[PDB]
Amino acid sequence: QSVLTQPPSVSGAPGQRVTISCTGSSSNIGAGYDVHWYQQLPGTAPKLLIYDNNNRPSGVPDRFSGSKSGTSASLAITGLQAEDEADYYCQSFDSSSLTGSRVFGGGTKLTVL
Amino acid sequence: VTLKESGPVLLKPTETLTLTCTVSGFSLSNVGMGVSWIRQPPGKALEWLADIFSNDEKSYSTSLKSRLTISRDTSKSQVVLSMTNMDPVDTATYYCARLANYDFWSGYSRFSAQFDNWGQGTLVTVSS
Amino acid sequence: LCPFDEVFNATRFASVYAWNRKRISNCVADYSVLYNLAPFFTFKCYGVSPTKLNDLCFTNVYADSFVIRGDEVRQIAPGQTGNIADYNYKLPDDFTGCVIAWNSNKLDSKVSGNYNYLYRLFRKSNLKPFERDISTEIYQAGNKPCNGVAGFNCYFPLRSYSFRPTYGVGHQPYRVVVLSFATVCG
Ligand SMILES: *[C@@H]1O[C@H](CO)[C@@H](O)[C@H](O)[C@H]1NC(C)=O
Repeated sequence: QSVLTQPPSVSGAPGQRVTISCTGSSSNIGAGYDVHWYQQLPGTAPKLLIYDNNNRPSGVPDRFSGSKSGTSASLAITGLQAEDEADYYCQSFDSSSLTGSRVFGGGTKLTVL
Repeated sequence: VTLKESGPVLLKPTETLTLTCTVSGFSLSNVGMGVSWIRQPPGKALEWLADIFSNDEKSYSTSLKSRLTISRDTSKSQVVLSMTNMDPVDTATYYCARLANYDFWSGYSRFSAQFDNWGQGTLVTVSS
Repeated sequence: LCPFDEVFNATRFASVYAWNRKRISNCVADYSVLYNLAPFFTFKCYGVSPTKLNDLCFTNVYADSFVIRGDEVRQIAPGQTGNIADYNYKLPDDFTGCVIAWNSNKLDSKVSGNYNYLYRLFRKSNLKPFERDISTEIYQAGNKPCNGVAGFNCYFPLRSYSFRPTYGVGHQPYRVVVLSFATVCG
């Protein structure tokens, strides 16, 4: 099991908004640490998608957005194209150890109806 | 920036694995970035394993700290991960990623560093 | 050059509620070498870029140093809120300098618990940017008046850190240096 938890799967119709949630413990997200999101298309390595709370790397369309509130973080996708059908992983830094740790989410499979 | 792992290997149970990640496009002596190892079992979630930074500061998974060992060699830009007492469960795809800050123009912070560049991954099989 | 060893390599640091303030002037400072070769845990610049601090010149520079909790380094930044930002060390929302922090568990930690560092737990209102409260006196909770001594709803506003080597990176001490920005040039 993982410290950060995500819904196993989400679904939405093309062109419709979808939101993926990520909640943490008193440490990591609850301790003010930033949350990063990664996209893993089938048969490929994960790709950085949201490098800080509501921050986005170059080459990522503006339809991807994120937010953080308390011990929870969320990823929202405004539209819904065909290519938005990958696994999305929540990530954060967990400080409940001597040298620190970096915790991943459980992975959310997004399907386009 | 390019990170490449060693080729896929097959090991017997209770063997010791050694994986080498060769980096290019950045120097391991750069203070603002480090190199980390992440593994993913087939059809499972990602799992972070180890960590090394510019000043030999090393971090490991809490549950696997006893089995993991990481090291670097700036003379050839290589990072080595060693896992002892491998089980058939530990079969997975092992990724080498760079722990660096995006928006590097704003500086660096080891608390908020992310795996901004990933390797293609290598497949490690543990079976009789 | 410029006395940066007197700031980053000081033998002792002040508590967060009584953070030091060193004025830097009439020196040449090589920020590039400090960023490039000194392995800090954190080096974040908000109004400037660390790689091009040499070409800029400032009338005066302030260096503030203090020791805080491991996960409290998050709120040493513009626009942050929390215990430290509200009651101990507030940073302006238009801050232009850089924030430097590194782990000091090898120095500021004791097996019996190092109580030498205090932080302000209770205050009547949030701090103004770049202001401090050294005077400590009993804080009134609720509505009943206080006689000047701790009691049921009367607390000592200063709470002590208890740094020990086994707390973990979340609670380990972190030494933080904040640089605030034509007598100083690169
Ligand atoms: C502090 O001492 C270290 C000792 O290795 C030295 O490298 C460094 O230049 C000194 N000054 C600063 C500002 O770190």
